[PDB]
Amino acid sequence: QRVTISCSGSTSNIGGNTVNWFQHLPGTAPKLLIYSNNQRPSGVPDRFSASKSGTSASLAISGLQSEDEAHYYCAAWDDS
Amino acid sequence: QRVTISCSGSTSNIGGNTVNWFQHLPGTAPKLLIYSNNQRPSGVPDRFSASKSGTSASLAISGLQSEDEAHYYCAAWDDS
Amino acid sequence: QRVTISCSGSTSNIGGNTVNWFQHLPGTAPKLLIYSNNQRPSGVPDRFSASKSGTSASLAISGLQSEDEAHYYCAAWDDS
Amino acid sequence: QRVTISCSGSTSNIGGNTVNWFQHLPGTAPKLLIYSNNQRPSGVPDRFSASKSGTSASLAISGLQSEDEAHYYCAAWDDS
Amino acid sequence: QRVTISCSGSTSNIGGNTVNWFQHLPGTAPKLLIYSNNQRPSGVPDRFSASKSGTSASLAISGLQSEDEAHYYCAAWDDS
Amino acid sequence: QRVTISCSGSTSNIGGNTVNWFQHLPGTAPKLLIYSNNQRPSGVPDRFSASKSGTSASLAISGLQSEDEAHYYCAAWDDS
Repeated sequence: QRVTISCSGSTSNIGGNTVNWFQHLPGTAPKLLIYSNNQRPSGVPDRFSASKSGTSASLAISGLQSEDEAHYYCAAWDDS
Repeated sequence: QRVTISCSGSTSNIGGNTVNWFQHLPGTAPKLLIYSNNQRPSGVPDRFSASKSGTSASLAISGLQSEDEAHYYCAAWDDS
Repeated sequence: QRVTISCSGSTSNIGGNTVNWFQHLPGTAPKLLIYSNNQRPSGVPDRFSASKSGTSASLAISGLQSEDEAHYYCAAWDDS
Repeated sequence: QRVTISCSGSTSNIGGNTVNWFQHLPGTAPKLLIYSNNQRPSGVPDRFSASKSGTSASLAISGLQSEDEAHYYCAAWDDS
Repeated sequence: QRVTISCSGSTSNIGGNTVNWFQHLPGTAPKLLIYSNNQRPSGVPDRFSASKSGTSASLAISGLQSEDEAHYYCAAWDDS
Repeated sequence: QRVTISCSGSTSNIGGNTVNWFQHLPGTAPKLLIYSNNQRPSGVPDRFSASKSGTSASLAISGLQSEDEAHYYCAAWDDS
């Protein structure tokens, strides 16, 4: 036999960039405030898996590739 | 036989960059404040796995590739 | 037989850089404050694994490749 | 006799000034280039004169009184 | 006799000024280029004169009194 | 007789000044270049004179009184 199995992954290519951010900002006054008292997630897989709990109270400004990846690739189970 | 198995991974290439960040900012006054009292995640896989708990109370500014990767690739189980 | 198994990994290439950060900032006044009292994650894999608990109360500014990688590649189990 | 001859000249008075030039210029990138291979003037006066040859390949920004004066005042010739 | 001859000249008075030039210019990118290969003037006066050859390949921005004056005043010739 | 001859000259008065030039310039990159291979002027007065040859390949920024004066005042010739 000639069984062929080929999974894949997270191949990335950005290129160029020069994002320069935020420049030339005369006088501002950022006075943010964050205060949380909840958001308790959970997850209870039994047979299969790759649950992904996630909590945040951030400001969430993303420039390039701010992912929170979590991979689980090409699993198997026979129990012969 | 000629069985061929080929998984993949996290191949990355950025290129160029020169992100320069944030420049030329006349007088500002950042006075942020963070105070949390919760967000307790969990996860209970039994047979399979690669759960990924994650908690944050940050400000979350990302310039390039701020990932939080977690990989689990090409698992197997026979129990012969 | 000619069985061929080829996993992959985290191949990275940035290139160029010259990120210059944040320059030419006239008088500011950063007065941030962080105070947490919770966020206790957990994880209980039994058969498979590579759970990844993670907690943070940071400010989370990323310039280039601020990942928190955790790999588990090409596992096997026969129990013959 | 009461012959009266009165020539004049280049009397100048500017006053005040405070020209301040060019200020508050965030990041620029001047990349000028000058390359000349000609412009050969000439002049051949015989009896009278005060020819004025002039050549330039400059950028020619003038703030106040950027003249290139050349005077020849109250000439005479009798050959008695 | 009471012969009276009175020539004149280049009397100038500017006053006030405060020209301030060009200010508050966020990021630009001047990339000018000059390249000449000709413009050869000439002039051949014989009896009278005050020819004025002039060549330029500049940018020619003038703020105040960017003249290129050349004077020849009250000439005479008798050949008695 | 009461012959009266009165020439003039280059009387100048600026006053005040405080030109301040060019200030508060965040990061620039001047990369000018000058390269000339010509502009040979000339002048051949015979009887009268005060020719004024002039050559330049400069950038020619003038703040106040950048003249290139050349005077020849109240000449005479009798040959009695």
